[PDB]
Amino acid sequence: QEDVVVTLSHQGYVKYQPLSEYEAQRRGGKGKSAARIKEEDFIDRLLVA
DNA sequence: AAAAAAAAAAAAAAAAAAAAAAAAAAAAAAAAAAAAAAAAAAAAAAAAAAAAAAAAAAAAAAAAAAAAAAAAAAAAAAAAAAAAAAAAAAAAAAAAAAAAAAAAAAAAAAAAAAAAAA
Repeated sequence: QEDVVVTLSHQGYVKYQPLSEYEAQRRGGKGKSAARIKEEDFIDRLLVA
């Protein structure tokens, strides 16, 4: 269907795409949700919603 | 001269393949539109350049949203067990150039035969 989905591409080999509803609201001041996106000595570049 | 293996007799067991004819689909190989890409012309918006200017960082200082401290409480993520996906390492292989052995054409010359001359 059309459902809001996240996508991100990193340096090297990443085109991972999780669903948007897994992450919940937070108050600005805490952050650090620690998403689970394994990366071996590369750098993230892009996120899209 | 001893050993061993093929082949053939006849009732039994058990298999395999080539084509025709029409109509539909599925691979697989081509011309041919159609658009990127590239070479070589003229052409034209941007940087340069200069003078002239006035809009936002400094500075004084209050005060009001703040980030550390304290506390309680919820429970995301990390590391350890197992269980699947997916890719290099190494080894193997079927056609394929190289070599060697047998079939068909070749004439030189003669044995045997057929035929005829005087």
